[PDB]
Amino acid sequence: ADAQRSHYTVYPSLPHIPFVKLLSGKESEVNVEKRWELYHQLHSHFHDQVDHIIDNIEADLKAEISDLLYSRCFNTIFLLGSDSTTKIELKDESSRYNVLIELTPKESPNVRMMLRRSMYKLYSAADAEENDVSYDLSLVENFKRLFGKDLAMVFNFKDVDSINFNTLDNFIILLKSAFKYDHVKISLIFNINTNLSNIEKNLRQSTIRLLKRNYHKLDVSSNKGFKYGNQIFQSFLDTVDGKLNLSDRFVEFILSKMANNTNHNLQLLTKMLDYSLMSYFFQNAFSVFIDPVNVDFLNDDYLKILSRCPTFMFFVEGLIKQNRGLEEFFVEFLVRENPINGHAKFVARFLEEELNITNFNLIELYHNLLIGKLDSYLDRWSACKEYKDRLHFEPIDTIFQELFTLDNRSGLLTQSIFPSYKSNIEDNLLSWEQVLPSLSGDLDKIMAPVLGQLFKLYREANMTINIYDFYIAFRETLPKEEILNFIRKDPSNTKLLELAETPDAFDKVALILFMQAIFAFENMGLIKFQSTKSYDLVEKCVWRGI
Amino acid sequence: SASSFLDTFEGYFDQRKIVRTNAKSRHTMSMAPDVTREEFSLVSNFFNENFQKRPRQKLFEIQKKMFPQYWFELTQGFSLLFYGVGSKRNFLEEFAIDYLSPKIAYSQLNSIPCLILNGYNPSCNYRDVFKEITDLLVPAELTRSETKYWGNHVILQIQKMIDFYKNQPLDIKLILVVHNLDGPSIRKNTFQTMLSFLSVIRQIAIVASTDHIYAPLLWDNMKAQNYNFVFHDISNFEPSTVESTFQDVMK
Amino acid sequence: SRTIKLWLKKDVKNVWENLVQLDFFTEKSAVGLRDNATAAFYASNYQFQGTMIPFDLRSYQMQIILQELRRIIPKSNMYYSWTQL
DNA sequence: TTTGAAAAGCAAGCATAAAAGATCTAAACATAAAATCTGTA
DNA sequence: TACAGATTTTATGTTTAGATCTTTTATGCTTGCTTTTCAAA
Repeated sequence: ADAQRSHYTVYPSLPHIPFVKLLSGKESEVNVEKRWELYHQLHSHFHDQVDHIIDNIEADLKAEISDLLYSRCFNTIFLLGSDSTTKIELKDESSRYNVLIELTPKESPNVRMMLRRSMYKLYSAADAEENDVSYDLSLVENFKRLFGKDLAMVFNFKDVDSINFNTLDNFIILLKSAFKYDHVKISLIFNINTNLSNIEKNLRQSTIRLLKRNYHKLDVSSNKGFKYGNQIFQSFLDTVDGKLNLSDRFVEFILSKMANNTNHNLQLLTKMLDYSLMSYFFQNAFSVFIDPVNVDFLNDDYLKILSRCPTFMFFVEGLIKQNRGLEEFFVEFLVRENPINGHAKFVARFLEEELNITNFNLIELYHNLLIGKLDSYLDRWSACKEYKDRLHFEPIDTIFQELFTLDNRSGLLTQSIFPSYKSNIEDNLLSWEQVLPSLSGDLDKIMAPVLGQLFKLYREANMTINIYDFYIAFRETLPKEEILNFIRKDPSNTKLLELAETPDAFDKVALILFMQAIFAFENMGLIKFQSTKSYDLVEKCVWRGI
Repeated sequence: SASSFLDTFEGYFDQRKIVRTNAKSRHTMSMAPDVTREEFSLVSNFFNENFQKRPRQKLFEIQKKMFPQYWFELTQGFSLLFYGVGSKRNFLEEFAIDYLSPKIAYSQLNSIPCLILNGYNPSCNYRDVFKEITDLLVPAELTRSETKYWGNHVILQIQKMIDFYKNQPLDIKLILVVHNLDGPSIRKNTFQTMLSFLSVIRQIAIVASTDHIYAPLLWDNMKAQNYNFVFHDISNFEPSTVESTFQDVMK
Repeated sequence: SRTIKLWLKKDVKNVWENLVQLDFFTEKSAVGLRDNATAAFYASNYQFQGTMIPFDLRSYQMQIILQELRRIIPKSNMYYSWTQL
């Protein structure tokens, strides 16, 4: 059986886009096709820019590392906030050989393995450029005799906050012995993810005094100075400029989620931007009108949906206070620029170039421009006081702009990318009628699913539960006569009828249904058995809403 | 419980009170009825195949209308992680075999092969899983320089696969259906590192399921970035007949 | 109260490491040097719990007790009165 | 405003779970000389 | 047939992942005793 194997491969027998028909299934398939094609143009125009930005990130990181690296002690570099995913390349300079030795905490169980791996890497690189050796530090001693060149080792310690600091301290003290060989120079790179002070107290004071003789700090987080996330957000602004607009709720959600992630919030930002674009091009039937070629394909369904617009609602209510024409109005009034993105780019390049204000985030600037508080964002620097009237902007609440918007009100972004996983499990357990429809019809209405009843009795019990008392409490809610009527409603199965004929049938059925749910609860992680060979009491591990 | 709160940290602190020794009951299973294995199995399958089968079938017909959205999420590089109350075994097989592999195979013109891991099995082993992955995908063998010094050959091979498949066209070649990504042998760190690094590759589709309430504790920022999950609650109150036989039930 | 510079806790760490290196304190229940190379190799592939906690919580034991300290510290020393309890 | 009394907290004792690690083995990873296969000349 | 070269067999060394068992220390239940705030007079 395939259900009992560890793994198996299936080559299933077979006998064109994932977009479905909107407009209650009265949309045409050609509009589905151009929805797909418009989504792909927007996605490609975003991700080409994102790829260029990422390549620029690694390029300037390599340049800054090499500048700090080449311009009787170690040359120590602390890369603060580093995920250790940077490819360090050394120069090719004659009469000296430069080796990069990368060491991970998995590759560092003790000092002996650290030295053996480093010396194998040293000998492998030096043999690969231009007789066996012992993989210890004497190869560093005899390097000029065996290869005719001076030696520059750069040690890149990947993920320093995971390494054993006693082993690392002993390895650095061991590497100190190479200082007397006159042809060797050693650089150390520590990829720190917490703080320098944490790795200060985990090392010996003499090791700190050794490292202090020549050291530099280089801070490269994912949003060091916000400069790289601003580029990604601006490329997303340019790919939807004049085409889609951002609500303040969506930008607020973006800022809230980037505040909750430290090292990898650039990819998280790209992830929610692409998921919002996916949700729009999967949801909105009006996205074909993103392209101004498709405006002649209007229908009565389109005009019926677009009439329920609150901005158009207020516009026609103001008109009455003060179809063909509606069609011409809808054609004419979607042309304009919506200049919030151009003004945001102008304010960004004015603050970055002229005033030399560089520690700003474009996302909160765009949020304040969306809510009309750009002065209330700008007055935190006390340098653009003379230009507050210069950079003043107020948004124009254009009509049917919510038919082309990226907005977070349904919680689809919350449910898909950052769900309340444990709370959703507990809510589905406690309130199962929001899961199972309300359509053996007598039993399905009078008795709950066993997992939900077990969770209802679980929630209102103590920290320690006696499972016999728990099983009696579960048994008192079940109906006896309806269960016995349901178990006898299968006349083909005679063992069921024979067990239903016994006077202790309901206790056995209740115990079977109780034990299946108890093992389900144990597998899910809700309950914990106390002892291995007692199995008489349980502890609750899980409380709802915490 | 003789308590004032049930939910939140208030309920956590209020329900963990020091119960006295005299208040504790002494009831055991000795006053419980004795059942055999066969009547347990008989009542089990009868209740699984007749209690609320019609609402479960209606709800399963409701969740099948989300299959094009799942396919659309898989074409953009997201990995599907399905969670909920009840078994998701039949759902994952039916979506990944009856729907996803023929749609992907027709969309890029045999069907796409589907490798199914059973993480509810304690004997699910990452080396044999990578052996079948190597058999299906035929990657280039590591050179002597790439083997490092007693390095893990599986992880180094997958890193070679990652910087090989970055240049290939974005065509899905393998579907990886992981049942119970939180099961006893798959939840270990080496297996999770292996599967997140396989989730990096655009040309592999990842469909996974979890059962534990604490399953997002398995993934840090590196693993959540590499996995790139879209989460979907598909709670159905399915009985989990297949996964229950890998534990000793009657004890 | 009856003037010595009171050294801060960040400076006493160097003194503490010097005292550990000079075999005045030993880590609690530490085996030390193994009898043979096989046990030493087995110990070199295991990470001890003392080396993964911060240094200010590591448990130590004395190689010289307070009574010995009272025996060999001179009477003219101004910390002599605290070797008594 | 009191009452008092049942819940909460303290503490000695003791069985028991569990942390730490000593000792060891399987398995992945790695090398190598002699024998044996293998495709040609 | 002979033979150079490639692969297999036999044989051993290196390193990591994990199991088992012991010893010492945390911890959870028992039981008796003291303090304390909360639902009625």
